[PDB]
Amino acid sequence: EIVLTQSPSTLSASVGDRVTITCRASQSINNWLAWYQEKPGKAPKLLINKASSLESGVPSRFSGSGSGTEFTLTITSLQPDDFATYYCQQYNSNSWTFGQGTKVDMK
Amino acid sequence: EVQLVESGGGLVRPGGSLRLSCAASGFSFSSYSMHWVRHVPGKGLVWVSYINSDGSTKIYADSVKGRFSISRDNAKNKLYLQMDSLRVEDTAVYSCVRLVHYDWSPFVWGQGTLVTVSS
Amino acid sequence: TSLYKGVYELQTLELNMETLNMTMPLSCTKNNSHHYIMVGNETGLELTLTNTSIINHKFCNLSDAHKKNLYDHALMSIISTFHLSIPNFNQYEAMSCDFNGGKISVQYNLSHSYHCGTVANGVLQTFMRMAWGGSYIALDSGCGNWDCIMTSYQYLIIQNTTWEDHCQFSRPSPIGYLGLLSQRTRDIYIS
Amino acid sequence: TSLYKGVYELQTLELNMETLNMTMPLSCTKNNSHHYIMVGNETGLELTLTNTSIINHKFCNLSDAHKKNLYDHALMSIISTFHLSIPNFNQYEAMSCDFNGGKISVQYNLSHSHCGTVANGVLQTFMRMAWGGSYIALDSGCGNWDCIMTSYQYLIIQNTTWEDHCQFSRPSPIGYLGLLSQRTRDIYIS
Amino acid sequence: TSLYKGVYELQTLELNMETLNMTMPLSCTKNNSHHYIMVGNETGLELTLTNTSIINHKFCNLSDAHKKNLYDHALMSIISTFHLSIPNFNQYEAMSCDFNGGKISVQYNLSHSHCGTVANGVLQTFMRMAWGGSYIALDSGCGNWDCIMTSYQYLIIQNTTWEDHCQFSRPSPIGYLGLLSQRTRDIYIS
Amino acid sequence: GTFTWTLSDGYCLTRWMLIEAELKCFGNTAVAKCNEKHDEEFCDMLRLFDFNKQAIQRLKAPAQMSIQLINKAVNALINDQLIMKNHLRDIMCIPYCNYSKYWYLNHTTTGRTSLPKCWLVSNGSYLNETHFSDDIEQQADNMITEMLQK
Amino acid sequence: GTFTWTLSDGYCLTRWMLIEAELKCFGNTAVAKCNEKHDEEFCDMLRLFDFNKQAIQRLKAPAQMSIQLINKAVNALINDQLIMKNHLRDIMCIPYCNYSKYWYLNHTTTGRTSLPKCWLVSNGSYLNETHFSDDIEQQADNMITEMLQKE
Amino acid sequence: GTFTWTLSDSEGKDTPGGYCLTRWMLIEAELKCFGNTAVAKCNEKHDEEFCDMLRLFDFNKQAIQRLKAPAQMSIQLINKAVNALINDQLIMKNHLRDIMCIPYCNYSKYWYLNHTTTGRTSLPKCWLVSNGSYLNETHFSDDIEQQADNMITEMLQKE
Ligand SMILES: *[C@@H]1O[C@H](CO)[C@@H](O[C@@H]2O[C@H](CO)[C@@H](O[C@@H]3O[C@H](CO[C@H]4O[C@H](CO)[C@@H](O)[C@H](O)[C@@H]4O)[C@@H](O)[C@H](O[C@H]4O[C@H](CO)[C@@H](O)[C@H](O)[C@@H]4O[C@H]4O[C@H](CO)[C@@H](O)[C@H](O)[C@@H]4O)[C@@H]3O)[C@H](O)[C@H]2NC(C)=O)[C@H](O)[C@H]1NC(C)=O
Ligand SMILES: *[C@@H]1O[C@H](CO)[C@@H](O[C@@H]2O[C@H](CO)[C@@H](O[C@@H]3O[C@H](CO[C@H]4O[C@H](CO)[C@@H](O)[C@H](O)[C@@H]4O)[C@@H](O)[C@H](O[C@H]4O[C@H](CO)[C@@H](O)[C@H](O)[C@@H]4O[C@H]4O[C@H](CO)[C@@H](O)[C@H](O)[C@@H]4O)[C@@H]3O)[C@H](O)[C@H]2NC(C)=O)[C@H](O)[C@H]1NC(C)=O
Ligand SMILES: *[C@@H]1O[C@H](CO)[C@@H](O[C@@H]2O[C@H](CO)[C@@H](O[C@@H]3O[C@H](CO)[C@@H](O)[C@H](O[C@H]4O[C@H](CO)[C@@H](O)[C@H](O[C@H]5O[C@H](CO)[C@@H](O)[C@H](O)[C@@H]5O)[C@@H]4O)[C@@H]3O)[C@H](O)[C@H]2NC(C)=O)[C@H](O)[C@H]1NC(C)=O
Ligand SMILES: *[C@@H]1O[C@H](CO)[C@@H](O[C@@H]2O[C@H](CO)[C@@H](O[C@@H]3O[C@H](CO)[C@@H](O)[C@H](O[C@H]4O[C@H](CO[C@H]5O[C@H](CO)[C@@H](O)[C@H](O)[C@@H]5O)[C@@H](O)[C@H](O)[C@@H]4O)[C@@H]3O)[C@H](O)[C@H]2NC(C)=O)[C@H](O)[C@H]1NC(C)=O
Ligand SMILES: *[C@@H]1O[C@H](CO)[C@@H](O[C@@H]2O[C@H](CO)[C@@H](O[C@@H]3O[C@H](CO[C@H]4O[C@H](CO)[C@@H](O)[C@H](O)[C@@H]4O)[C@@H](O)[C@H](O[C@H]4O[C@H](CO)[C@@H](O)[C@H](O)[C@@H]4O)[C@@H]3O)[C@H](O)[C@H]2NC(C)=O)[C@H](O)[C@H]1NC(C)=O
Ligand SMILES: *[C@@H]1O[C@H](CO)[C@@H](O[C@@H]2O[C@H](CO)[C@@H](O[C@@H]3O[C@H](CO)[C@@H](O)[C@H](O)[C@@H]3O)[C@H](O)[C@H]2NC(C)=O)[C@H](O)[C@H]1NC(C)=O
Ligand SMILES: *[C@@H]1O[C@H](CO)[C@@H](O[C@@H]2O[C@H](CO)[C@@H](O[C@@H]3O[C@H](CO)[C@@H](O)[C@H](O)[C@@H]3O)[C@H](O)[C@H]2NC(C)=O)[C@H](O)[C@H]1NC(C)=O
Ligand SMILES: *[C@@H]1O[C@H](CO)[C@@H](O[C@@H]2O[C@H](CO)[C@@H](O)[C@H](O)[C@H]2NC(C)=O)[C@H](O)[C@H]1NC(C)=O
Ligand SMILES: *[C@@H]1O[C@H](CO)[C@@H](O[C@@H]2O[C@H](CO)[C@@H](O)[C@H](O)[C@H]2NC(C)=O)[C@H](O)[C@H]1NC(C)=O
Ligand SMILES: *[C@@H]1O[C@H](CO)[C@@H](O[C@@H]2O[C@H](CO)[C@@H](O)[C@H](O)[C@H]2NC(C)=O)[C@H](O)[C@H]1NC(C)=O
Ligand SMILES: *[C@@H]1O[C@H](CO)[C@@H](O[C@@H]2O[C@H](CO)[C@@H](O)[C@H](O)[C@H]2NC(C)=O)[C@H](O)[C@H]1NC(C)=O
Ligand SMILES: *[C@@H]1O[C@H](CO)[C@@H](O[C@@H]2O[C@H](CO)[C@@H](O)[C@H](O)[C@H]2NC(C)=O)[C@H](O)[C@H]1NC(C)=O
Ligand SMILES: *[C@@H]1O[C@H](CO)[C@@H](O[C@@H]2O[C@H](CO)[C@@H](O)[C@H](O)[C@H]2NC(C)=O)[C@H](O)[C@H]1NC(C)=O
Ligand SMILES: *[C@@H]1O[C@H](CO)[C@@H](O)[C@H](O)[C@H]1NC(C)=O
Ligand SMILES: *[C@@H]1O[C@H](CO)[C@@H](O)[C@H](O)[C@H]1NC(C)=O
Ligand SMILES: *[C@@H]1O[C@H](CO)[C@@H](O)[C@H](O)[C@H]1NC(C)=O
Ligand SMILES: *[C@@H]1O[C@H](CO)[C@@H](O)[C@H](O)[C@H]1NC(C)=O
Repeated sequence: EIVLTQSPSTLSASVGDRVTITCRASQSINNWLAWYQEKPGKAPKLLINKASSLESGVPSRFSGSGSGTEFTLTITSLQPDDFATYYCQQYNSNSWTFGQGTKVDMK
Repeated sequence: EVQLVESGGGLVRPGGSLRLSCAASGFSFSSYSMHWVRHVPGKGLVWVSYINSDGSTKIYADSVKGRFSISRDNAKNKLYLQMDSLRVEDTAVYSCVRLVHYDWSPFVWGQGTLVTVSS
Repeated sequence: TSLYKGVYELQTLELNMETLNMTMPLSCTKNNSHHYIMVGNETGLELTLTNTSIINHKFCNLSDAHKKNLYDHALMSIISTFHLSIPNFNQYEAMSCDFNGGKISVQYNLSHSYHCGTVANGVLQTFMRMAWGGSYIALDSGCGNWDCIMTSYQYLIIQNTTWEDHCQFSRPSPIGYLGLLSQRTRDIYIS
Repeated sequence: TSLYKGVYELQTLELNMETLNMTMPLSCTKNNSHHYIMVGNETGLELTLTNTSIINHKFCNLSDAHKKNLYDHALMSIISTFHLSIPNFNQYEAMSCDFNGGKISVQYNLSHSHCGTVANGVLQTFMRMAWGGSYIALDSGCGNWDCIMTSYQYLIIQNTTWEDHCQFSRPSPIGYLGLLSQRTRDIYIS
Repeated sequence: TSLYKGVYELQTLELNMETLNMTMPLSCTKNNSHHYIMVGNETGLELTLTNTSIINHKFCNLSDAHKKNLYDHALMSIISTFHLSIPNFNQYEAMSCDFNGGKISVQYNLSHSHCGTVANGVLQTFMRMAWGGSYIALDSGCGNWDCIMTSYQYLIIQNTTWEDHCQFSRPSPIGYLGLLSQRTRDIYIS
Repeated sequence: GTFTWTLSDGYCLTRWMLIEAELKCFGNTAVAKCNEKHDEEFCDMLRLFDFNKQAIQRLKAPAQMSIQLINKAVNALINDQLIMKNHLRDIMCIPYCNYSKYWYLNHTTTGRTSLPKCWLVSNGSYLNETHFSDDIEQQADNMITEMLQK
Repeated sequence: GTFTWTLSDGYCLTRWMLIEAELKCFGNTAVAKCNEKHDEEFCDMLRLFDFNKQAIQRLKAPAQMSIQLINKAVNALINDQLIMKNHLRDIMCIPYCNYSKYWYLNHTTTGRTSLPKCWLVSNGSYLNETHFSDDIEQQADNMITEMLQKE
Repeated sequence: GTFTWTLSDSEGKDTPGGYCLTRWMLIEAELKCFGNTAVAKCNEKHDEEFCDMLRLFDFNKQAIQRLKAPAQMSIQLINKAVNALINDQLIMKNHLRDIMCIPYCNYSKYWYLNHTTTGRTSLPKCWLVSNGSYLNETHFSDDIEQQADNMITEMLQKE
């Protein structure tokens, strides 16, 4: 019954640029938000969990925040390898909800 | 090491059925709850179903009701998902996820397997 | 070369302690987390420092396992030695196991209390001795801190494995296991 | 006798360890199936390897024995050492006891169980406590360990007197004293 | 002073073991009925031989003490050694404890019981832990063992400070360290 | 724990502790060796004998004969590992010390003996001198050497 | 266990560890004896002192002052059986080592001492030299002998 | 807590006291032999790590050759031998030195000093380690030199 909204749906960026995306929850999900990086042809990779805990094997340039309903994922300096669709997931229900995703394009 | 391995994928004709199974290994599986998640490559990742470690709770995504039956064999450490009346929109790669809250590495993912529904 | 007093050479030897496997357990380190206790030339225990749980049961029915007697005795003896040697252990809720199936699986929760009085410190100190010979890289603590050691892992997991040449960082050595034999009853609290 | 280097004569000493009966128990061997532990010149314990049972109930009610405190501690202590020193003891169903009015009587059912079992562990403690006789009593006098068993079904230890004198070998404190060093080794967590 | 062989002079050393307060507890004697164990320069335990009771209930609720974990382990450890080292302890009814808010307080009722009893065993552990003072505190300074008793009814060990200074004899780590060697000997099976 | 008991006041074995009716005496050399060596079964037994003698003379006991005292004293008095060594040798088919019998190598003209070494046993009986002749000859040389160094 | 700790770097007792004013030093002989003898109470205490010194300099402690470390270190540092021996002698009415006081037999012209032996006590007080005169005389001969063998 | 195994029984036959290390005992050389003085020192002295290892190896050899192989190589036998075979406090000593970040023996590499025209090496001493690696001769020099003088002294005493 928790619906997540991500925004902006699309954003473009330069390589090495700083970008942020958001995720907005309806009910509270505490800090149980996860983020995924989806590349064409691949299963999504988990990047972040517990709102801001960086997952193993994920570059330090990735970060994030939020502990209520307002959340974010950030990249300090975007790499050519980070142009991906990013998704937020809440897991405070045992019925997981994923947002619609946001896409980072190169400009 | 903690691991989840799916099997049983393949091609199903619309309206048909397929039984997935997932082997758990290296942990005390019968004590943990489990989730099924499916991936559609042109869409985001979506949730399918959840089962309690003792089987007392079984829930499903609103987009999939009456078609799926989730169960667990604690003696053999196998998670099952029986799907019937399969629709074209159910084509996806299905995989096992072991989510444990308060675990420092909360999501154990399997590899998954492809279930295709087509003519 | 290294000719002392003009008449003696300094020469070395290294002992191939693996040949002692037939009579005594040998410890060895892989990566900076996995540690193995090798038994004979067939089996042993794998000691893993991890961020993943294996048991969310929170029970450890040693007496059920004993009544059934389906477990390997050499391996249970090693588990007992490890456990009993944990100093100042009284946080029983921090330990769980799954001694069913004739197998061994033991979990110690290092985050149960997270200062120096924590069971986590006691568990890590035994770990340091049981896997002495690479346990220091896995601990990832500076030296001179044994009295108060904490690590980056949530659990110490011990599970039965099979024989393999499970060595990268250190060489098999009986010393850890043997050293613990004198510490079995030390640092025990009243009931 | 024999002079080494044509100078040094061998002569022998044989020690009388009976003079050590006070301050330490002595382990005595009589006739293969029977061994004794004597304390001073008043009491002792008979250790018998048999195919017969004396008690059968599986209730080693130690708590009552302690509360009643009707048992001579000298022998309770020896029994404690014998039992605790049994390695890898994980079968409580393997033994029965009787502490009724003191009169301590302990029976181990070696027929509970083939290497490494409790029954073999029971014989190993026996082997040491009765070191002067166990060479014969247990058949496999040397060349074996772990995979040790005898013809008997039970090891029975009972309250007796001190007047039952040795026959096979002289009494010696060594068995008991040796078992005092390691009384907590090879114990399971339980 | 005195020259041995007209050459070698005796002179003496006396060691200041107070410098050992960190890394090891020191056992202190004050005035026959009172002995102390000090840890570093922060805490300690008072050991008193008395005819008065402080607690009376017989529920040494250690399980709660462990779960609560509100007690400084340095002293919980010392108390455990004291208790576990008491030989032949078979009377749990002989002692009461108080762990409410930590504040450890342990009372042994030597008036539970005449040789070889628990009360005597309690005094023997005391004798060693308080070795520097026990010579006087227990009356039977030497020439006796097992058949030892004092005028006091209780041995009470309580949580205190480190500022209570010795008077009878200098503090020394030897009592405590000596009791670390044998902590599991003379233990009944139970 | 090492041996820490030092033999009391030149040392004799009372005739009452010997299977042989006549008691025997040893010189200073034997006594000194028991305070330096950590692995001699003979010296190990002597410490038990002195303990017994002192406990009997100085303490009284309430019927139990102070088993609780030996349970503590035993680590200062004996080398438990000599016991374990002889035990391991007995598990294996290896001759070992049975504590009851000793070599007592003597000297015909000086009246001086070696520290007696333990007579080994195997297969339910005592060994013949032939089987440990090498050690007897070594001990005779050891006594010769000590006199030469003196 | 036997003593296994080896005394650290000719060895001196800091003035801070001595009741008597003025620290004192020992030569190589005393140090060497503590690594060979297994039964000397003086050497036994020195090992505790080195341990204490090293633990203080190298390790920090969370108020408890590492009691858990000594509980392990104690077997490498001391001979517990010296303690049991002195205890047994105390049970019996036999003079025994009280650890706190030592003979320190000195040498007027060479500036060299014996390994100090423990001063025995009995009956609540320290023994008079008369009662252990035999041991003092033996120790003086032992020092003479060692010098003669050196020569 | 002294050791008692004393290198077992009649292993010092042939070259007297010539206890040797075989190719399966050594990492590289197929054979290294030490003289009777190495064994005499091992049997009498109570603080050398190399010596404790000889006892563990010697035990292993005897148990394997003389006893019926126990099912599953049960640990029970070694648990009754360890106190007779090794100084448990050498392990504790090296452990404490590791704790205190002091160079210590981890029982791997050993060094011995070997005369170039004769033989009769020193008993091997443990090569110490610190901070994840082996120490240099730079830090061992004082002991290597002392061992060299000890060996010279012994030759002179023999004379
Ligand atoms: C390891 O160390 C032990 C010591 O701890 C060493 O001692 C052995 O002790 C046993 C028991 O004392 C000895 O066995 C005795 O052997 C003698 C001689 O045996 C001959 O004569 C008998 C007669 O039937 C024959 O059967 C035998 O084959 C020989 O020919 C016996 O005389 C002993 O019996 C007497 O003493 C027993 C114990 O008191 C009595 O039960 C028995 O009735 C006899 O007693 C007579 O004298 C008593 C004196 O007090 C008196 O009270 C009685 O009323 C009666 O008149 C006994 O069977 C064995 O010989 C000792 N050692 C040796 C070989 O000398 C172990 O031998 C040693 N083991 C090893 C090798 O590892
Ligand atoms: C076994 O080993 C121990 C050492 O471990 C050995 O040492 C004995 O230690 C005790 C305790 O230190 C000594 O007892 C002291 O004796 C001195 C001298 O006593 C004379 O003066 C008093 C004055 O009333 C008389 O009663 C007595 O009969 C003598 O004539 C006393 O001066 C000591 O008291 C002082 O120190 C105490 C401890 O700090 C204080 O409680 C007391 O108030 C005194 O303190 C003064 O100085 C302090 C310095 O820091 C200061 O802080 C205080 O404020 C104050 O100004 C104490 O009673 C005993 O004498 C030592 N040994 C001997 C015999 O000399 C044991 O003796 C030894 N046992 C055996 C069996 O030999
Ligand atoms: C290893 O050691 C660590 C030490 O930290 C342990 O971590 C601790 O685990 C406990 C147990 O899980 C945590 O307790 C929680 O505390 C929060 C505080 O708000 C509380 O909300 C939570 O409630 C949970 O259990 C309830 C039991 O009935 C459930 O009812 C409740 O469900 C409701 O709420 C959720 C979301 O909040 C909804 O999704 C549900 O639908 C329902 O509405 C919920 O499940 C617990 O009481 C403790 O916080 C945690 N410690 C830390 C620091 O985080 C590990 O568990 C331990 N692991 C092992 C294997 O031993
Ligand atoms: C100590 O040493 C031991 C070995 O001595 C190390 O343990 C080994 O770890 C290996 C993996 O690193 C593992 O191999 C696996 O074998 C199975 C066989 O089926 C493969 O399936 C494995 O994974 C493959 O596929 C994954 C895909 O995962 C990614 O994508 C999914 C998409 O959903 C994400 O959810 C996921 O998070 C990832 O992003 C690839 O990632 C893998 O690279 C691989 O292609 C592995 O091949 C060994 O079995 C294992 N052996 C043992 C005994 O442990 C151990 O890790 C090391 N410890 C340390 C601290 O370094
Ligand atoms: C006491 O303390 C010392 C110091 O820390 C320890 O010494 C280390 O011991 C280990 C084990 O013997 C040594 O590790 C070995 O190194 C060999 C060479 O490594 C180089 O080449 C490889 C090639 O792939 C590189 O990856 C590596 O970075 C180096 O450049 C390896 O060949 C050895 O591996 C062999 O066995 C494994 C088994 O699985 C096989 O997979 C391999 O292919 C190969 O056959 C091994 O990794 C280490 O170098 C030593 N350190 C030092 C400083 O010398 C003692 O072990 C320790 N002892 C005790 C008892 O605690
Ligand atoms: C576990 O330990 C055992 C015992 O040390 C190891 O086995 C031993 O391996 C050596 C070779 O390294 C064998 O040597 C051979 O002996 C025969 C004798 O006839 C000879 O002909 C050969 O040329 C060779 O020298 C030794 O016999 C063998 N011993 C046993 C009991 O098998 C074993 O390899 C170790 N295993 C592991 C996995 O570490
Ligand atoms: C950890 O220990 C367990 C318990 O011993 C190991 O699992 C066990 O492995 C044996 C084979 O080695 C299995 O027995 C065999 O089963 C097959 C049928 O599947 C049968 O045909 C054979 O004759 C034999 O009986 C046993 O069932 C199995 N038990 C369990 C609980 O899994 C496990 O493999 C060990 N860990 C590792 C990493 O090896
Ligand atoms: C330890 O034993 C207990 C029982 O003694 C096991 O838990 C029981 O599980 C049954 C399942 O039907 C319940 O009805 C009982 O009420 C449970 N008992 C308790 C005390 O909770 C437990 O799973 C066992 N644990 C292990 C590691 O084997
Ligand atoms: C040791 O065992 C013997 C039996 O062989 C016990 O003998 C009698 O036990 C009853 C028990 O109610 C007493 O009333 C009798 O007085 C005992 N007989 C004699 C002659 O004393 C003996 O009591 C047992 N000893 C102990 C301490 O329990
Ligand atoms: C110490 O122990 C004695 C003996 O058990 C206790 O005193 C007994 O109290 C009961 C109370 O009903 C009386 O009937 C007994 O007659 C008393 N016996 C004696 C010998 O006095 C005493 O109260 C205990 N004290 C504490 C603090 O536990
Ligand atoms: C040691 O005992 C003393 C009593 O002599 C305790 O003193 C107080 O205990 C209460 C318990 O609720 C605390 O709230 C107070 O803060 C303590 N007072 C002081 C000055 O600290 C002391 O807490 C006990 N120590 C421990 C570790 O339990
Ligand atoms: C072996 O040692 C004994 C030890 O005393 C010597 O026996 C003594 O012999 C003298 C006369 O030579 C007697 O006066 C003593 O009574 C004997 N002592 C005993 C045993 O009571 C014996 O002579 C020595 N033998 C050799 C070869 O020198
Ligand atoms: C006993 O040993 C001490 C050990 O130092 C000697 O005391 C030193 O005396 C010298 C001058 O002779 C002083 O320079 C030192 O300061 C003293 N050391 C101390 C104790 O601080 C003492 O002379 C020796 N006595 C005899 C008889 O030789
Ligand atoms: C038996 O014990 C009593 C105890 O008083 C003693 O007097 C008697 O001499 C002893 N008799 C023996 C061993 O024959
Ligand atoms: C042991 O005690 C139980 C009650 O706790 C009783 O039913 C049983 O009969 C007793 N057994 C014996 C042998 O006395
Ligand atoms: C008491 O302990 C504190 C701990 O920080 C220390 O700083 C202080 O110097 C000590 N004072 C003493 C022993 O007088
Ligand atoms: C000990 O716990 C029991 C319940 O298990 C309780 O009834 C009793 O009052 C407690 N005693 C004390 C001294 O707290």
